[PDB]
Amino acid sequence: VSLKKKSKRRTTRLRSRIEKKAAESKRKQK
Amino acid sequence: AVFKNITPIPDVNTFLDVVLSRTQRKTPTVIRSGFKISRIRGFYGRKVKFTQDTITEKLDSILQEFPKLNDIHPFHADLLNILYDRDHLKIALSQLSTAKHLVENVARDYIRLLKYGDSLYRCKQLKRAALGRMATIIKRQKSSLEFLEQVRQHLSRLPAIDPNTRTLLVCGYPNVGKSSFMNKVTRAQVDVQPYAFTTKSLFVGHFDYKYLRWQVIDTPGINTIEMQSITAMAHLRSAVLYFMDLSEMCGYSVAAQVKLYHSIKPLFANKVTILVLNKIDAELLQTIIDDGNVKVVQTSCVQDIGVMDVRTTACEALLAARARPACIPDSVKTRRAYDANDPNRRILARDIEAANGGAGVYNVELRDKYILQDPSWKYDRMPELLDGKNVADFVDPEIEAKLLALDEEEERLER
Amino acid sequence: SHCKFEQPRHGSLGFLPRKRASRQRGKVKAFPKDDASKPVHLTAFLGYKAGMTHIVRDLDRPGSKMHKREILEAVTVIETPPMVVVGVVGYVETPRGLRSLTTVWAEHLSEEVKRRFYKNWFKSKKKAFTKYAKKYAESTQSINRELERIKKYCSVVRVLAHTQIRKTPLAQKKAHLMEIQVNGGSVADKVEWAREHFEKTVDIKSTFEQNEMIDVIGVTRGKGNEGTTARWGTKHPANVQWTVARAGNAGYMHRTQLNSKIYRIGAGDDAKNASTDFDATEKRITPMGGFVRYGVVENDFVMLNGATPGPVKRVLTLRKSLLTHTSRKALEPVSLKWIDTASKFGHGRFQTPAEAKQFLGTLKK
Amino acid sequence: TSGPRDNNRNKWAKKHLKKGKRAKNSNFSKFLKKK
Amino acid sequence: PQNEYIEESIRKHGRRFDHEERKRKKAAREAHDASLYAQKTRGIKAKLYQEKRRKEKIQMKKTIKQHEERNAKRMITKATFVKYERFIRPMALRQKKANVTHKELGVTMQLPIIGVKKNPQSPTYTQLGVLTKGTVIEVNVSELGKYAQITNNPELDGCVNALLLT
Amino acid sequence: ALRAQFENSNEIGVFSNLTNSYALVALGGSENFYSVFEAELGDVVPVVHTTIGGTRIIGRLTCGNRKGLLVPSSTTDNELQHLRNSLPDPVKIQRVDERLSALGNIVACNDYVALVHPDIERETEEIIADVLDVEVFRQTVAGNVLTGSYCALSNQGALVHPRTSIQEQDELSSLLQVPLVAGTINRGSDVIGAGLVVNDWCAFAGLDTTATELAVCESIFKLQD
Amino acid sequence: HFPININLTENGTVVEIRNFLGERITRVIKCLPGVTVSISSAVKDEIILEGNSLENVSQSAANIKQICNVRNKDIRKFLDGIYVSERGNIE
Amino acid sequence: SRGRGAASGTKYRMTLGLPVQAIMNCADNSGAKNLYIVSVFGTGARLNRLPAASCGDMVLATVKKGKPDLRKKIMPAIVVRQRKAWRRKDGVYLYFEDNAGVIVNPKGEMKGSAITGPVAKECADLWPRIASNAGTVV
RNA sequence: AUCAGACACCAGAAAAGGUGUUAGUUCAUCUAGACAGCAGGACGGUGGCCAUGGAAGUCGGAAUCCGCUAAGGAGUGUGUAA
RNA sequence: GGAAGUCGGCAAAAUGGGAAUCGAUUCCCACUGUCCCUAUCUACUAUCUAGCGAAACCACAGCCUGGGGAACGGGCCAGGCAAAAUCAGCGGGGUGGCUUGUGGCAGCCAAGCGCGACGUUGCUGGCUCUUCCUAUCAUACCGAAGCAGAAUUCGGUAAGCGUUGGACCCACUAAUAGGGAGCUGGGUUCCUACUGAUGAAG
RNA sequence: AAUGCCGCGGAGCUAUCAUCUGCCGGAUAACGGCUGAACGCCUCUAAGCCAGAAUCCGUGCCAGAAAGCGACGAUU
RNA sequence: AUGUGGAACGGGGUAUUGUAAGCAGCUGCUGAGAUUAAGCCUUUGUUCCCAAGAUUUG
Repeated sequence: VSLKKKSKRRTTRLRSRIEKKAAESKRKQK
Repeated sequence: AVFKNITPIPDVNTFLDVVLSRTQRKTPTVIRSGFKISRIRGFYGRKVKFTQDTITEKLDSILQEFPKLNDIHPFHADLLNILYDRDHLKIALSQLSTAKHLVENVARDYIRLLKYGDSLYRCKQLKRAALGRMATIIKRQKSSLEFLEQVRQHLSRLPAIDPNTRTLLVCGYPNVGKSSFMNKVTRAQVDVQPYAFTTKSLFVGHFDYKYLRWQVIDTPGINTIEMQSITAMAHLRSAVLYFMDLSEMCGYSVAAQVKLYHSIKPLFANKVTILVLNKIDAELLQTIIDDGNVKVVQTSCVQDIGVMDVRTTACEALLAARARPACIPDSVKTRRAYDANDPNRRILARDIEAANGGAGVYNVELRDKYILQDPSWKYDRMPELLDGKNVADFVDPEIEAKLLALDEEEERLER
Repeated sequence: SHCKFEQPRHGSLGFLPRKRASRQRGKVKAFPKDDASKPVHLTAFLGYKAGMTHIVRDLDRPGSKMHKREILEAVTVIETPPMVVVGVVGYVETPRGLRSLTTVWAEHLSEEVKRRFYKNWFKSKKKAFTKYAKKYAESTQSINRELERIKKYCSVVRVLAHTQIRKTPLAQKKAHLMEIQVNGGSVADKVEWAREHFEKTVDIKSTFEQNEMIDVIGVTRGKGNEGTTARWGTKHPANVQWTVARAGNAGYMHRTQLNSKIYRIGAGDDAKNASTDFDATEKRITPMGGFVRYGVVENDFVMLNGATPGPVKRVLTLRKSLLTHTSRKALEPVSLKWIDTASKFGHGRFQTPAEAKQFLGTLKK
Repeated sequence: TSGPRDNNRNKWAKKHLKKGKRAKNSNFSKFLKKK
Repeated sequence: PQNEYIEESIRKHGRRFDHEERKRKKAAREAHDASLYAQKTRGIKAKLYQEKRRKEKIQMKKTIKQHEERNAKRMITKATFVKYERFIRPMALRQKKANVTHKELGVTMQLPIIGVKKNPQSPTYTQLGVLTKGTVIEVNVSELGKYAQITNNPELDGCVNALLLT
Repeated sequence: ALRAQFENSNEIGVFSNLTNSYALVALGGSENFYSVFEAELGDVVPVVHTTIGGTRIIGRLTCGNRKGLLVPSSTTDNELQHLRNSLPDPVKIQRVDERLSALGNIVACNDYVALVHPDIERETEEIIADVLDVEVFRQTVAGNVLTGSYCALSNQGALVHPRTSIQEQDELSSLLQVPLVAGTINRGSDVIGAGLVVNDWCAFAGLDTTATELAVCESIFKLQD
Repeated sequence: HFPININLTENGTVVEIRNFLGERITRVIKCLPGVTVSISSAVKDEIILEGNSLENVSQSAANIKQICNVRNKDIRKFLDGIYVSERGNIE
Repeated sequence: SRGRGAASGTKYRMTLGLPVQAIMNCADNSGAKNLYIVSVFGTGARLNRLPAASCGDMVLATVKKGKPDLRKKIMPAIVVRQRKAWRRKDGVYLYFEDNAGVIVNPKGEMKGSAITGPVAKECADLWPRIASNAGTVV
């Protein structure tokens, strides 16, 4: 059983949005 | 003036934490950017308003619970003067009220700007700008809140005085037997110690005599304690109970006590003082005796002799200044009063009860005490109805005779 | 969005489904816990709701607002003729539950209990239990073997008893047969008690004793299909859930009234059963003109407080309370003062015709 | 006020069952049991 | 009860029998209690606990440091200051006093805004008197007329905090 | 003069009635009230744990003296039989068919003279004189009709309202042939009868009665000896 | 003010306690195995729990102290209770 | 504390026949004539249920017609008579022919001195002061 | 891990907290006896001076010196009206 | 009991009426199932039966949870599940892992890497409805506080159970806590679900 | 006489407009402790243990798998 | 499916209403008359009817 309050599995928009904005973070720190 | 009913004042940090925690817990928490701008504005407006309401609610509670020094009996007002510096207390209370108005002004200002919030963020910071200003306002009265809490704690300790009632103020030299007289007269447990000025503050104790209750107020011996003692007798319809050490066993000279009493006579005027000769068992006094109002009653403090007589004399002085043959049964003339400890005392139904299960379980037998030719039938059931008639309508001690008379009559009719 | 004005739920979720009971006879879904410290005793009885009346009793309730006053209470009268024990069932405890290992029947079975096995007694050739009677007469050693099996392996002993419905003034001829668990004693003791009680009648005088607290269980009156108004007390896109009140069956559900007090266990052969120490006035529990829609009570009867589920002439099961509960209401004695037996078929005004005749004039008839 | 699920209420209810308040039920059962 | 009645009770009857040993045990196990609190609690209470433990930790590090060396609708959406007025400037968003902080003096004075010269974001807002970030506003300096630049955003912060041009 | 509370109520006259030959206490509450009465009158007069019409206001429902007792119409037969069995033979009991059921409120009666509600029925007055064997007089107390509730009677003393005038004080004393004092009971409550029950040799008042009031009742009732 | 009443049954394996701050209740404990409770006459109102298992004796002590607990009263003034005074061995 | 204030005994459940907005007769000699019911003490949280009172219940009352100084106080009132029939616990059904009540303080002693008309014994038992100052108790 | 992890630059919360564990880096004393533990000493000028009802190191204002040493701080806290 | 209902005497009963202000409004009296609070009675329909006998609509159909980048859907993914044939009801179904409790300017430090953290100092919409969440108003149990007692404040576990009646106001109440997922007023000029009822069958 | 109008009106239905009924076993959370290390002291915790909330799980109560089952009776 | 069998009426009890028509002389017959199970109780009362037709079942 999950035994959690928040699901450990992520949606495809959410997982795609990390690589969208993680790269921009490296752009900003550059 | 029971000053115990004042709610306890939190320090500035707990006050802010309680207010902010209440705002978080009692108001809605979740909002999304996609919501209508009216709902966003209303959302943050509620938090600012709710936080304003919690702060004033607490601050008003302080401002109302504290006693208004001007509206109270000048005995207590001057007592609060010597202890708390009315000006400092008044400044502290005014600072909170000025804070309260400031908390209201900031909230009204930020609610007004929130009506024009265009994005979820610009409302978010007005709320953050709001609550921070509300908090920074409160943080500035750290001294005032701390001061009021200390005042609160000592206020709850003060005795509940009532100058309206009959009183008898007891003042004199420190540890000069006044504490012993107060302890012997009133039920108050006044501590007696070799240390001088053991009674730091006043001690009020009630005493019942002459079908009335008198509130004897013992004052500090004679500083702040001396000032409080003076103000205690300053405004009080009572009589002085000065106790002078006759044998000087209290450590104070008799002449010094007489001189102090003469100096304090200006405030002790319009009262019937007492020239108590304390420590009797253990010249200058002529001038004091020349006043006449002082009652020269010997007080054998070591032997505890004369305390009751002195108290009775003081109470009397204060009061002055302010055919049907009842056939009682013979058993009544020799009835032993029901006192529990004695063995000869009979039992009561209360004791039968605690033995037989106590309140709610014991069934009292109502029938158990019937005057009756037998104790056995004492639980019988008397027939009430029979064949449409009550048995009661027919209960007659000679009813057998009416039945026999009748027999003869029916025997006549059949014949 | 939240509900603005809230109220408690209009129904009870613990009593649904509101479907018709699959039985007419009250089922015992729980028998009182057994104990070997106490030897044998029964735990249930089967009666018929004749009718209900009201009584006056002196209330000896310590601490009450009406301590030692005369109180009026409604009472239900259930006729309880003695029931004949005709069988014993052994139950073995298994990791899957209580399982009926075997059953032993008495040799002579009355037509009362034989009618239970048929939907039409007249067309049948009455062949039931005939070969069982033959083998009982031939060899009793076989029957001794099943009883040995019951007392050796089984952990719960129950007796099959049927009510003598013939004695009651009921138009039904089938007897109601049920199992009463023999609580108390060892399994051998229960088996013996069943053996010496075969074919003999056990009466309510031996089951209950006029003061204890019992659970009365039965099927309620049928009100037919009803809308949400009287079935349930009713004043986002989704699908309708089970919690939403709906229209359907109202009535004829299996119910259990707890904590019923017997005010009196009267004997049918006695003619003083409706008379008390404060009343005299020889009378019977049957009201003047007979019970409405039931008849005349001529056998042993039980008078319970309050009301019991189901209409008149329906079968009720009376079981001993599962759990001891020593509320002083459950522990106090009862001393009846007066019982009402006026005509319930209308506004009755007289208790018995005898005492009505003195008040009324000489009727021409 | 505490409900019936209260562990305290269960405890002194058990205390009542532990004493003579249930002994009136034992001899009550024994009477019919013997007769 | 009069004045310090509880220590009169303490003096006359003593304190509770187990108080000293119970408080010793509680103080001893407080070390484990703090760590248990830090590892169990979640949410705001954890977060305030985290921030207050950081504050106290930095504080105790500083005093042990101090111990050391001593031993050694056409409407305007921005706040404005007071045909051509085609848009609506709410009197609510309008402001009249600003907190101008002197650079050299380092003193913040709340003074009225005499006027606004130009808004760097939009010169059109200068006519309407809209105060934005970096806007130039002139205020009276008699109590200290001088110009200043807005150091914050009046729309968001609400209070017009500006830095004097001196 | 003693202080007692029925349950936690200051009105003991309502829940009890006391005479010179018997005592009546309410039933079904706490017998601590019965316990207190027995502690002072158990060895002198019988104490009856009685109710009147299934009710506990027996003090204000029944009026009596050392000779006889009266009960209202609402008195049940069982309770009347209970009272007769409890009380001794030389005491007589009477039902009253009075419209004014509150006998304890309409009749204030001592062993020799009784003063009654002005609008009492003639038949009630005649049977009162027959049973109580006292002279009956129709008059109001301080302009107030409830004589039994607003006035307490004993053989040697009595109390009335503090609202009565001095001339009313003198007239009432002259018509009663007993010393009478204007006073109050239970700390300012002008229901003297409801707050006080007195026989010829002892007095009971509520626990909230002041010390001054107790001294007044003791002074008028001469109970120090 | 209220003396505490102590009763010992089944040679000290069950302790009944009465009148703790004027209680009408009967607080009953059953001692853990290996523990016997006695009342010593050397000092008044002295309870002694003797046994072999330290855990059983000391857990019995904790049970007594916690069951005789003051509720809703100010403990800075209300000092009534039962407390462990000395811990040691029989010899 | 007003709710069961100085009751000196519990009341049995009685049929409610005087809800709020009721207009009902004053029974004391204090001078008031008519009373208007504003609220009843001891009513919980029942949705849409109109607050109601029975004999011996204490209500909030306004003197519609009466002496002016008797007015301008929402004064506690004790309902002493009720027209709706109710079951006395002994079994008999009772109903007085008019709805009557008395003006009383929150503590439980009225401003009046004598009650005109019959008094329910339930009222007289929860309120010993009314019983003390009642003329006929039925 | 009494709401573990399988996540995917662990990038939003993110700054950090933990008497949880395993590894390291830099400084410390240690058979001239290490840390801890129990036994004891922890002083005398001196109750240093203003400050006070009462303050003796410990309500409170600058230090805070000395005879002895192996060490006893005008004193780390509790506590005492003192 | 007598408009307490509703935005409101809509509709009935009093037979509709008495006085005021500008037909309308208000007031007092009067009446009444609008309401507390629904219950009962009658006729018709609905139900079944004999006869007759349509139409709209129709890719195919028919359970829910999480995901399927979106539009989440019924078809796809992973699960819960899943047993013929039916009857009568009622109508449900035709866009940040956001966000929350702590404001803006300047200076002083300074763990450390010109910044520099915490600190520190300077100033001005309402009527009824099923369920869920806890972020708890009350009830249960605890800790702390000048908490003597009573009453009370704050905080913890806790959503089991309650959280009203009237025109922000005034009462009751232990309390009148906050939110998520059939209807009307003033304001701008088939099938499936749910609920009951049968029902072939080892 | 389309229930002409009125009074009473059994039976049935019904009314917090009437009456009755609504119960006990474990496991825990906050929290209070026992023994006891880690760390030669200490420690409610690490291994274990005790007490402990209207909480959770059962008992009780309702339904009875129409594809879960047992015993008994007869068997053309 | 021949039985303490059932049904239709009848009597009695119990209830509802209120004292009938008629005979008469408001009064008496006359607390009478009418109704009473259609979801009231009872029946040595009379009469009547049933030991039958079909269907499915190893």
